Formats: sequence, structure tokens, C-alpha cells
Amino acid sequence: APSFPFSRASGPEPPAEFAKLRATNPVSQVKLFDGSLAWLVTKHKDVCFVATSEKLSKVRTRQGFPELGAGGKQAAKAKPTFVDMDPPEHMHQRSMVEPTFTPEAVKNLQPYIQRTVDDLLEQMKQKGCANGPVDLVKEFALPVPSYIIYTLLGVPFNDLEYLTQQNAIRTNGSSTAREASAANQELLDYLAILVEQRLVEPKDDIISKLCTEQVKPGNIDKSDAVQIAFLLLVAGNATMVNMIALGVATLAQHPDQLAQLKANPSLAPQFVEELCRYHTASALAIKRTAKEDVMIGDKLVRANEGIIASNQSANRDEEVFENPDEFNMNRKWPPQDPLGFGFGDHRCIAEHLAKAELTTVFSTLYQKFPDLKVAVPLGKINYTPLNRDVGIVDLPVIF
Ligand code: HEM
Repeated sequence: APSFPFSRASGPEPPAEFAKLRATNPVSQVKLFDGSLAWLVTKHKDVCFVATSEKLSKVRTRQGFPELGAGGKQAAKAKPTFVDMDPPEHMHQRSMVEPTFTPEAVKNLQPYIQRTVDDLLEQMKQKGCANGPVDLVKEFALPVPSYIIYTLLGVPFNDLEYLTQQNAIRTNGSSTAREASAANQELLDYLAILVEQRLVEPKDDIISKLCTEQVKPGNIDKSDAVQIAFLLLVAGNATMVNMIALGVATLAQHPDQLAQLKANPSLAPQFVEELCRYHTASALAIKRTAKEDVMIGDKLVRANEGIIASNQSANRDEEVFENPDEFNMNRKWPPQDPLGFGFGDHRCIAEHLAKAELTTVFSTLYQKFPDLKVAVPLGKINYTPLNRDVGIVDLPVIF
């Protein structure tokens, strides 16, 4: 049994093992960091089964749950939020915050998403690149999703820049254990205060809704509100950052499609679709422990054994997606849903918000900066360490 997670084959590519497993051993066992074992599922159809089977559980206190890191080990012990719940508790809590993420709600947010994007692009225009390239991540990729989720949660405008920096420290590969843990507690302390505040006087934000609708009547307590809010903040912010960066680096490698996008900005939606499939920046979230013996393909997963379903590998499953290893936004899509945001009840609560943020980014960026280009050789792009989810740390560009 090989050690999992695997390292990416190279900068922007998925681990090399997936293609091989998809071909001759779709369901196999891997060894985790503590030496324990877990089953690895690689085919699209099987990944979908793992995500919807009622015989599988996301409860981390269960025997055999696949924690991938020592941190995961300790993290599993605390009080769980909906991300780690099974029905009926799952939707009972998730339904408490889902209203803000529906298509209708997201469509109502467009003017705000657009405004936030325009504001950050304008500040880049005013700053310029006369003396050299600027960092697309720091100046755009990072703040766009950060400012948006913080605002939605309820964070006042004046505190966005500081809190955006602190949250980044949580996942900066440069950060140290001490520092990461500190920023982590700092954010929780801040959110605990925000909650008391909206408890006194609610405004139009997610925390206020939780305070009026769930805390006051006693359905959940303040600490729970703090935890749910923290989950919404950290679940996909770093992912949004990498997706925006990978999107710009990808277009830099595909001049013909980039020309299509500049010619017609309305192709942003279809560009985002191929992007979320091609670059699955969140690949280790579909994990389960079997509640009873369950068969997957030609393998029997025993009750209490762990399972990791790779949506990244699934999105490269040739049997589903023709020519899966080539970025082509003009591809003929099959009836099977790409799995960038998961599948089943747990499917990313912010899928609609995420796609709307990405779409706004790619239908605007090149309209604002038609001559926007990566300033470093694409081969020298600074991607995240190969042992982590695909992403980009910094990205010099000129315009
Ligand atoms: C393009 C960026 C994003 C990508 C690719 C992404 C992907 C995912 C994936 C693959 C899952 C696992 C789904 C499953 O269990 O089947 C997930 C879960 C989740 N995401 Fe995201 N996500 C993104 C942005 C966000 C954002 C911006 C938020 C917050 C506002 C967010 C909040 C969540 C939450 C709360 C869950 C857990 C849902 C549950 O278990 O019920 N995600 N996301």
C-alpha cells in the first residue's frame, strides 16, 4: 500500500498515480500518515457512489475514519459543524445558513460581486506596473474572495484588509505552526465578538441571521454560531484564491482560447466550467467510513474501514470526459456532472457563489487589462508544494 496523499506529478498536474489506478486498479488501499489504511476510489462513477451512499458516514468520531494528517487527528475530537455530520443533523444545521447561497440569492449579489472585483482591478490600474510586474495573488486573487466572504458573514469594511492577511497566514506555506495556530484563534476570538454584536443589534449578514434565527430561540448557542461562521470562512477561501490564479496561468498557456474570451467576455461561464474540472484545487474532501460492508466495483469495503474518493481523478476519467488531460473550454460536455465541488447532499454549499465570483473575474479581468500577461516564464511559475492541493503562491503579471 503506497502512502497517501500522493504528490502532484508536476506544478499544475494531478498526482501521476491516478491515471494508472483508473486503468488497472480503480479501487485500492493506501497507507495514511499514522500507518493506518484506507480505500482510494478513482473512477468518476465510484466517486459519485461514495458521495451519495447512505451506507457511508462523515462522522469523524467513528472507527476507521481517514484523517490525513496529525492535525486532522486532533481536529476530529472537537464539537462538529455540518461539514462532518450525517442526516438528519447535517441538513438541520446546514439549512441554517444555506439561504444566503442559493442561485436567487447569488444572482442578487452580482452587483456587489462585480463592484468588489472592479474596485480591486481599479486599484491595480492606479498602482500600475511601470517599474515592473505586481503580484496577482496579493493584489487580486487573495482579496476578491476574502473581502466577499468576510462581508457576507458580517465583517465591517474597515477590518477587511487586516483579517484577510491573518486568514492567509493560516495557510501560507511560509507560516510556522505557532503562527498558524495564533491567527486561527485570533479569527475565532474576533468572530465571537462579532456574534455578541449582532446578537445585540442584527444587520443584514450571515451571523445576524444565525443570531436571530438560531441563537436567541436557543436552537444553537453563541459558540456554535462562531463555529459555523468560521467554517464558512475557511472551507473554501484558499481554494478560491488558487482557482483564480490557476485560471490566469492556464489562459497564459492557451492563447487561442484566451483570444476567444477577450473577443467575447460572455464565455466566462464556460471557461469557469472547464477550469473547475481541469484544476480540482480541492481534492481531499470526499472522505467516509463505512457503516456496514459495502461493495465498490470489484472490492469489498468492510464496516469501519475508511474511504477517500478523489474528485480530482474523477474529473480526469476518460470514460466520462473525452480528452480529459487537455484544457478545452469548447469541449462537448457529457451528461455526467464534473466534480470540482463535490456531489450529493454535502456538495459545496457555495458552488453557486464560487462560480459567480470566478465568472465575474474572467469576464472582467481581460476587459480591464487586455494586455494582461504572466511576467515570469510559465515553467518558473511558483506553484504550491507538490504534496499539497494544486495552487499558486504568487503570480507576477504586467499589463
Ligand atoms: C472555486 C472554489 C471552491 C471549490 C472548488 C470548492 C470545493 C468544495 C468541495 C469539493 C467540497 C466537498 C463537497 C462534498 O463533500 O461532496 C466543498 C465543501 C464545502 N465548501 Fe467549498 N469550494 C469552493 C469555495 C467555497 C466557498 C467560497 C465557501 C464558503 C462560502 C465554501 C464552503 C464549503 C462548505 C461549508 C463545505 C462543506 C459542505 C457540506 O459538507 O455540507 N466552498 N467545497
